[PDB]
Order: sequence, then structure tokens, then C-alpha cells
Amino acid sequence: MDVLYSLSKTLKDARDKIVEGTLYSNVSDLIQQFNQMIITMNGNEFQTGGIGNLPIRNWNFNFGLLGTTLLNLDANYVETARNTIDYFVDFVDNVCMDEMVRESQRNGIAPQSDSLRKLSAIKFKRINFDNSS
Amino acid sequence: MDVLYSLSKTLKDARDKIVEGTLYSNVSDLIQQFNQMIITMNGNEFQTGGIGNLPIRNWNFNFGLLGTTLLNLDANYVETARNTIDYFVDFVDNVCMDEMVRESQRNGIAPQSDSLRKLSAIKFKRINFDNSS
Amino acid sequence: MDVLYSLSKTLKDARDKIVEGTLYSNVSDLIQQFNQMIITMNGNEFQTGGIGNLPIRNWNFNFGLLGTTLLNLDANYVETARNTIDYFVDFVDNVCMDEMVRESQRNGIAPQSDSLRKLSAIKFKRINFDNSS
Amino acid sequence: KTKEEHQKEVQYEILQKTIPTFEPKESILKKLEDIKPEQAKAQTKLFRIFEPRQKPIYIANGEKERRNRIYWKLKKDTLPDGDYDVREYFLNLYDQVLTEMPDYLLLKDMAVENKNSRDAGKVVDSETASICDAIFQDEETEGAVARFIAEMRQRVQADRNVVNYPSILHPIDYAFNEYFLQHQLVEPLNNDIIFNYIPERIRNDVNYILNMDRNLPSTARYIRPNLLQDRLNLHDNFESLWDTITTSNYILARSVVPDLKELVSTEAQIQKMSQDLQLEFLTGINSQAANDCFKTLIAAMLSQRTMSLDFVTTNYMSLISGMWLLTVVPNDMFIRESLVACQLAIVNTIIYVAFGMQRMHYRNGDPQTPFQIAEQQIQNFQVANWLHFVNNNYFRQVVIDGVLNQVLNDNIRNGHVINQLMEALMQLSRQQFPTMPVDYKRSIQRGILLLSNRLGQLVDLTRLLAYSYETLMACVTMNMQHVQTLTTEKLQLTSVTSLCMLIGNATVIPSPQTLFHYYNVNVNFHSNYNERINDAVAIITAANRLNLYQKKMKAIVEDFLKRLHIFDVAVAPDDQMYRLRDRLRLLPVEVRRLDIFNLILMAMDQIERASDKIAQGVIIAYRDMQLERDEMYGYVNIARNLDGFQQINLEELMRTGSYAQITNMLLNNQPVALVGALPFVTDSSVISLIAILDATVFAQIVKLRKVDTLKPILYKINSDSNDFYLVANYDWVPISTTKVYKQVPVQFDFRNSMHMLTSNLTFTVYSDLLAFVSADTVEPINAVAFDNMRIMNEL
Amino acid sequence: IYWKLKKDTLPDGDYDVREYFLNLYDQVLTEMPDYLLLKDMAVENKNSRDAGKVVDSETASICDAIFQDEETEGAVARFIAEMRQRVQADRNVVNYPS
Repeated sequence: MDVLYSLSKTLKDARDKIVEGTLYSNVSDLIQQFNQMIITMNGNEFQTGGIGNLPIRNWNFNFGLLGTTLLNLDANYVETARNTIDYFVDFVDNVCMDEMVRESQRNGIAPQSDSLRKLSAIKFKRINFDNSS
Repeated sequence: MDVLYSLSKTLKDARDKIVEGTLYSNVSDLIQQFNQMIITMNGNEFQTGGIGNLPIRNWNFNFGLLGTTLLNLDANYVETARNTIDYFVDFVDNVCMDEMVRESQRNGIAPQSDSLRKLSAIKFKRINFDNSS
Repeated sequence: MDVLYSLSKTLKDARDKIVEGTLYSNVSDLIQQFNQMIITMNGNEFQTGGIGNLPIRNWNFNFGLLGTTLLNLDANYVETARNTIDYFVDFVDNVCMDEMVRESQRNGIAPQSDSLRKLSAIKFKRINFDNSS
Repeated sequence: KTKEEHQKEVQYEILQKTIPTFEPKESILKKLEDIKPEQAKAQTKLFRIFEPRQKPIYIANGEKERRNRIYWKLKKDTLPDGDYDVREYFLNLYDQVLTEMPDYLLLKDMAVENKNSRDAGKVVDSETASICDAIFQDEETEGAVARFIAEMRQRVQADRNVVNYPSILHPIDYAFNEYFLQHQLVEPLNNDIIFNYIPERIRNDVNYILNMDRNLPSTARYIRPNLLQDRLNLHDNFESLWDTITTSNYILARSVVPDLKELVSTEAQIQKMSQDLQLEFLTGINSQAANDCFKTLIAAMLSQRTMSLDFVTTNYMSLISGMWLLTVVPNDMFIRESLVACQLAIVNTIIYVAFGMQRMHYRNGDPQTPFQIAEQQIQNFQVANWLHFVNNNYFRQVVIDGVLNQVLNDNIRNGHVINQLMEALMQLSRQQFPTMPVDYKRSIQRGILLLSNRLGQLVDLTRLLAYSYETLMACVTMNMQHVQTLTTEKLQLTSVTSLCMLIGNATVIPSPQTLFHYYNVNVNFHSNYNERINDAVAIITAANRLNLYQKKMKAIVEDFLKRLHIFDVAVAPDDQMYRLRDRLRLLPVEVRRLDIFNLILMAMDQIERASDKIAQGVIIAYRDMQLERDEMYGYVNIARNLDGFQQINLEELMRTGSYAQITNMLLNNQPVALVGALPFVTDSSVISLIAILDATVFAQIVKLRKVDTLKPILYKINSDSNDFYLVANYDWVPISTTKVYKQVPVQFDFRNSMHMLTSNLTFTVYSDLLAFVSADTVEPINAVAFDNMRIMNEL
Repeated sequence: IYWKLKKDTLPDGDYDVREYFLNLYDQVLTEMPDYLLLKDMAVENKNSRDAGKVVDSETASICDAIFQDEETEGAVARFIAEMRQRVQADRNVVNYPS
């Protein structure tokens, strides 16, 4: 649960702050969190869908790392970030829209969807950035 | 007066951004702020209440320094932080509760509680992390 | 357009988080951003107004550089920061007032005021910051 | 007495064996003055970790393809067994790259001539030229690559001082070099910058004149010396280290105190004092002693030492001079023993003797000094007022330009308290002095008259001392706290009397060159201290984040202390070392070193995967598996994942010593997956694979209860194996059990390895920053003070 | 491994037993420690995978003997390897294993 919100917050801050012409010493923490997330999620398989009309999609994290050595972000780095950001936002939208419409008559507070069940393991708990909402 | 708001912001940040899984690089500044606050506030004793049915309670401050070594926060760090977080939350809650009801005809701006009187002294001015609301 | 928002956000962050007592770690990004903005905006002039009864005013930027190495900011740092913070606030107010009253039939998205036309140059794009708004 | 002196020497030696200072107190001066500034170190050759090699590929069926594909490899392959040793080597490389950190790059000189391009252009580095020649001669590349290699051009925009060169490197190396390029430590040097770098108090003076004569080139590049304040709070719980530091500062300050000139004749003054004192003691009065005492006093007031008072009470003139000493120097600069002893002696030998009051019964250790009791017991206005002034004379806490300093009060600074002292002494001179013998009283009052009869010279001496203190303290960079310390400096009371009774009319101000020498030495020491602190904290923080728990922090703290050039490690106490370590653990590291560590930790996975002498782990799986084919090698046990098998860390089991789990999982035949930095034996023998061998390389694990010797096997079946004809001529599925957790080395891609560097055209490194300023002193006679009055007003 | 007396000079006879006890008490009181340092008596353990230090050389020998005995289980070995001194210099207190 909290892992999904941490990923969403990371993506939102990446959308807000990764623009051409900024200073790296202002978004260093966000870039570090993004790199840690992409290291953790790399090499996994996911399945989403099953009911209603939501399509059955397979998701694989296979994106390369992001450099942090440039003092000013340029257009190349901007588009490199943006492509993966759009992919991640589509993935999180899909998993959220899957989880929203499912419920149970007992133990409703617990996750029910396959993706949320899988993302509740022990290792994935090493990605939790902020809970500010 | 602003010291109370800084304390509240520090407590909220410590409770929300300090959980298991967060890389230390995300909250290094918060760690430094918390260490400074706990060092400065240590050793000074406060009292609250003294009017109406509001209970009269004492206060003490003897707490260790939050660590800065582990790459990623662990559960022991979480418990160590959260114990002091709980105590300080109780302290600030009682302080504001006492400061609300008391009032004066003259010098309405002037704080009326001894807690605030000692808070705005010449030694506690080292904790003003934020004024943004 | 985005440069004006960056200026406003930087001014807000500076006038909020620069208060005597806070540790220097809390303003590292603020210090870097403010220093780059000051060193980039200097050696320049602007003219605003020229329509209606708004104050037709000329502005010159030749301010100095803030200190960098300080364990804890004293009141001198806050005063020398505010002495330019107020000037920047007045400049942003003048620019926004001159921008709001203007209008055009064609290409309303693009900037119209001469000050905004000049500020849209790439050389000022280094003042870009986060877009959390 | 000799036995008593031996016992006291034994006790003081036991005390001294807890202080890091060498036996003679003069070698510290040499070590300090020999401290070179922060060395400017350029990079003669580019910092490269990855270089390309040529390797043959194989058809999927297991025969050579005749193509020669370019791969990547480490320059050095020295990654040993065990994850802990790998991370220790990583920390060593971190230290190496931290020491090798450059400050400025002249990329024009590093460029070399190129032959590949038909335009006779330039290339960045010799290694880039060699790899470009390698890719140019070979015909297994695209034509667009040839077009780019022929059209790649350098550009020099000298007006804005920007130059670019094309380079071919791996992303890690290019990221390193670009971060070094964009994060340069050098800043432009303007006339205003060099003018405001000079301390402002000296600039505001009128005794000195600062004239700018040398012409700064428009391409001025200088490194700003680090001026960060102390981050250790060396004023509490650090008595030994603080004592060593302040003793070194005392020696350095003593080294720069100007000497006195043409004092009044000593023999005549001795004769006059002997005649006036009516002697039936006064020995040890020489100009050398006076100069040494003056230098000791000014240096002690400067470097915030603690001064012990030594006297022989039989010489009342010693206490008379000590009256002036106590008036001038604030009482908080001494240790309590000396202050209480001197106060009790002075009060019970001069004043209370003269005023017909009982001798002051007193108890040591009262919260109030005896002078306060004197103040609230005597109603003679002159001496009472003087006693009050001395009572509340303390160092004043001020902050100038963000630098903490302790300065004297204004009243003594202009030389006015000497008039009060003279008036009080003259009041005591004609006093009745009851219940005292004849000759003793006569001698006392005549000595008092002798000290009173030097009013103008005493005023000049004290205000000259004040001005010298101001001038010397102006250039102090590090702040000075105020706290009592273990050791002290012996102040000779007889020397104080000599200075009081022998001061002439010679104005002596510090020489400008001496002032600049002291300032440069102090700032060099401060920069070295700050940089060593930064390196130590970065080392400890990086080691802690990367999980290196055996790194004894005591060794790192030992190296840090030893590299301060003013200490001695073999004497330090362990508890204070642990306190210093705990202080260091909580400081935030500077951003450059933290970012370097972040880059290292983001590239460590790739670096470890790149080596061919190391592997991530092994899977046995206790089941038959079809061999996976690869382009790099004919038939390999490639397992790019550890899916479906339980993971156990070898180093964890080894250090913990719990061997039960792996022993059971090996004996009872259950699939497992060991993970750890393990070298592997390449097996180019298909017959060795047929006769199953990767099933007994784990027996020694339980045979000897050790894991370092564990040397797994990886099968490499190719055409050149001396037995490959079995696979080609017989039909059998390649069957094996043991796989190795390894990723294929990255294919050499040219369109992403190519990169362009950004740097300045050319410049010069400036560090001295003092050869561009001249300071000629005014004539020594006409020197004035803050109030625009002359320094010495007696002529 | 069990417990045995380091010294076995006790003579027979209950009276001689009491005499030996009196001599032991006298030796203990004569060898009384006035100030007890704990940093001096420290030999680094070769088997502590956290690079700890122990109280006595014989303690190190015992730790090495237990750590290296093929007839012993792994839990005790891991407990041996987990030994490490923790120093808290802010309150002037240290802890050692024995």
C-alpha cells in the first residue's frame, strides 16, 4: 500500500522537477530515490487485469540507470527521464485502476488484486520515500 | 512563538518521512534538524496546566542522538525515532492546550504561558526549521 | 512564463526558510539556487509599465553575493538576504501588474509584455526550479 | 629538596604522558612553517577504468564465426574472494580517487595529434587516439562511423574561453570526467576579490597603506582557501587535544612578535632601584628577560593560552608589578590558583597593611574572588574604584565578520587606567601605614613611588601592547573559545618587573611582512585541518554506508590526527579518541564526496559484473538442465537470475559460523543457490563435463568448514577445446548441474560511447594571493591609534 | 567441555582444607585490585566477524578452541563470532565480554 504511494510521489516530483536548465543540487534526493527504485524494480514480471473490461497486460522493468554527474540538466537527459516517467505512470495507473474495482465481503482492508499482493513482499519494502498527503 | 510551529513541522516530518525502507539520503536534513533540536532542548524541565480541569503535568528531556550511519533506515531506527516522536507530540499538544485558554486584556500579542515565555528566550532560537503555512 | 513562476517560488522559499537559528543544511539547495539567480541576473536592466497609469519604472540589477560557509546563520545573513528579497518582490509585483493588463488578438499563449519577452531568453532559463504548483 | 623535585617531576611526567606534544617546544614551529598549502594537482592522463579488447565470437551451435567483436574489460583485475574484501577494495579505490581528485584541466595540452581524420584535427587523449586507430583499421564497422570519425571536429571559442573535444569512453568514465570538469574548484580573481580577501580591519587602518601594484591578468584563476568554522567544538571534553592545539598556536604566535629596541640602560636603572629601595631579590633583571616576557604575554593573550603566576613573595616589588599585570591582563586568562594566591598576597601585604584592618581571613574555593570582598570592605574612593574596575575586567565577547574573538575593554585600550593606578599608588604613598616597622614601610612606599614615577612610559607601554594585540588578532581566522586547560606557561614575575621599569620611548609595531607571513601560515594550517576533517568524515561515512564493519575507526582517527603535523598519536588517550569518533559520526559530509560515493555505489554493480575473475554466485539445483547457448562462448552454464532457488549469503554464514543449514541442504539433496564473490575455473574440456565434476566442488565446504577455498567451475565448450568433436559428431543434449550467476559483458556500442568534453581554453593557477599586494609601513615614530591620537604620546 | 579447578594443590584432611581456604582468602585480599583498568587487558579475537576484543588472553584461547572443534554445532560458534565490545564514551562506560 504505502509502497505504491511512495512510487506515485516519486513520479510526481520527477514530473515537477525534471526540467531543462535546473540545478542538480536541488533534486539530488529525488534522483537518488528514482535510481534506487529503478534498481529495485528492474528484473521483475507483473500481471494486471482479470475482471470486467480491463485488459490483461504484462509489465517488465528493464530501463537503464540515470546519470547524476551533470551540473545542469539538458534536453537529452530530459527526454531520457520523460520516457521512463511516462512508462511508470502508465503502469501505476493500470495497477490502481485494477485495484479500485475489487472488494471482498471479509478482510476488506487487505489487498485483493494480484499486483498489490505481489508488491507487498519483504524486499520491495526498501522503497518508501514520503507520506505527506 | 514561531519555535512551536518549527517543533510541529519537525515532529510531522519525523513521523511521516522516517519509516522502514527509506534511504537515508532522502531525510539527511531532517536528521540534522532533529539532532540539533534534541541537543538544544535536552536538560531543560517544563511544566504545563495550572488552571481549570486541565491536568498539571511535568516535563523532562533526556534522549539519545538519532544515528547517521546506516545506508537505509531499519526498524530499530524507526522505534528509536518514534518513541521520542510520541513524547514530543504529547509535549507540544499539552503546551498548545495550555496556551489556548489563557488570555489577557493588555498585550494580546504577548504570550501568556511560561512555556512560551521560556521558548522565546535567547537560547532556544536555534530551531526555526520552517515558516511556510 | 515558467521563469516568472520560478522566480516567485524561489522568493517564497527564500523569505520562508531564511530565519535565524536554522542549520545550514536546510538551505543548501536554497543557497545554491539564490546564488545562481543573483550571479545570472546581475549586469542587466529592465523597463516595465508604459501602459495605463501603471508606474513606468526602470530596474537595474547589480547586487552582491551572499556568504556560503556558515555553521549557523546570524541576523546579518537574514538582513542582507531580506534587503534583496524585498527588491525582488517589488520587481515581480511590477512585472505581473504590467503583464496582466495587456491583451492581444493573436497568439495569447505566447508572452506579450516586453519585460516578459526579454525574460524568455535562454540565458535566464538557469533560474528554473521545481513546478510543484 | 632534590628528592621533592624528583617526585614532582615524576608526577608531572605522569600528567604529561596524556598530552600529544613533542619534548622540545620548538620543533612545532618548524613543522607548522613547513606546512605547504593545499596542493594543486592536475591530471596528466585521463581517469579511465574501462578499455576495449578484441575477443572472438562463436556460432550458436559452437563454432567460430570468423568475426572479431570488440568487448569491454577492466584495466586492472584484482578483485579477490569474499564480498567483504571486494567492498574493502572498493573503499580503497574510493580513497585513491579522492586523493587523485583534480582541480583544473587544461584540455588543450592533453590533446594529441590524430591521423585518422582527413582534416588533421585534434583528439582528447592518447588512449582515445589508440582506440580510434583500432576502430579505424578494422573493417567490421559501419560506414556512418567512418563518416563521423572523419568529420569530428574540435572547436575553440577563445572569447568566452570554451573548448570542446570528442572522446570515446564508457559511460562511467565519461560521467566521472564530466563531473570533475563541471565541478571545478577554481573561481575568477578580480581586484575587488583580492582586495576584500585582505582582512578588513587592517585595511581600515591608517598606519598601514595597501597599494595594488601587480596587474591581474584577465584570465585570473584562483582557488579560494576553505574558511569553514570548526565543527568539533574543541572547548569541552577535549582537554588534551585543545591543550596541544593552543600550545602550537602559542609557539606560532611567539614566532611573529616584533622585538624591542634601545631600552634604557639596565645598569643605571639597577643602581637607581638599589639606592631607592634602601636594600640592606632584585636580581634577574635584564633586557633579554624583558623581551621574552613581553613576547610571552602578547602571544598568550593572542592564542588564548593559560598563564600561571610564579613569584617569590619576599620581593614586594614583584607584587607591586603584579598589580599592573592584573590591571592590564583580564583575570579570566589565568588559572584560579594563581589569581587567588596573587590577590591574597597583594591584599595582605600592601593595602590592608596600610589601612589598619585585620589580615583577610579567607577560604579557598569560594564562589567570589577575594577582590570582590576587598571591593565591598574599603571605603577609600580611589582604591575602591580601582579595585572595582579590576574586579569586573573580563574578556568581551564580540563577533566580527562571522569570526569569534575575545578583545579588551576600550578604557584600557587608549591607556587611561594607568593614570588611575598612579593616583591610587600616590594615595598609598603618603598614607600613615600604621603598625608596621620603619624600614619595611619606608621601602614599600618608596618602591610604590618608583612605580608611580613612570606614568607616561607605562601609558605608552600598555597602549602599545593594546595596539599590537589588535593588529595581531585581526588576522586570526579560526575562532577562539575560552576554557581552562591542563598545561600553562611560566611567566617570570621578575621579567614583568624588568619590563615595567625598563620600557623606553621606542615605538615597535609588527612588520607588514611578518604579519602576512603569520596570516598565511595560520590560513594554511586552517585549510589543512578542514580538509583532513572532511576526508576523515567522508571515509567513515562511506565505509559505514557500504557495510564495512571491520574498519576500525581508531586507525582512521589515528591517521587524521597524525596528518595534522602538530600532534603525536602514540600519546593520545583512548576515551578521548572514542569521543572524537562519536563527534565525527554525526556530521554531514560535503556534497562533492557524497556525490562521488553515490556514483561509486551506482556503478559498483557494473564494475563487479565486468570482471572475469569474479562471479556473483553459483546454483547447483540438483537437477538436469539444458545448457543455454550464448554468442560470446559456445556453450556456457549461464544463469542471469536466481529465480526459484533459495539464496544464502556465503560471507554471512562464514562470519557467523553457523554451518548447519548449508550442510543439511547439501547432504539431503535440496536445490540451493549460493551467492558471493567467487573466482571460477574455466573448463575447456568437454570430457571433463561428461565425467561429472561440478558436483564435488562443494564437499570441502563441510570437510573443512571454510568458504574462502571454494572455487566453482564454469564450463566453456568451444571448437578449440581438444575434445569438441564429441558434440559435433554425436547427438546429445548438453547436460550439466552447476550454473554461475553472471551477466554477459556489455557489447561495445559506438554511438553512445562517444562523448564531447567541455573545459576552459587556458589559464594559470594562483594560490599565493599575497605577491600582488604591497604594504609599506609608515615611519615608526608617527603611528596613531583608533582615536586618531598617536600610539605613544610622551614626547 | 566441563569445569575443573585450575589449581589442584589441596591436601587431604578437613583441617588442611580449612587451612587452604584461609590461605586462599589471604591471597585474594593481598592481590586486591584498587583501580581496575579494562582497556589494558584486551586481546583481539581472531574469530569475531565483527572484529571484537576480549578481556583475557586465556579467554581468547578458549574462544579459539570452541570456534575450532569439528564436533561442535554452529549456534555456539555464531554466538562466539557475535562478541563485540560496545563503547559509550559520553557517560564514561564500556562493556567487555568475559
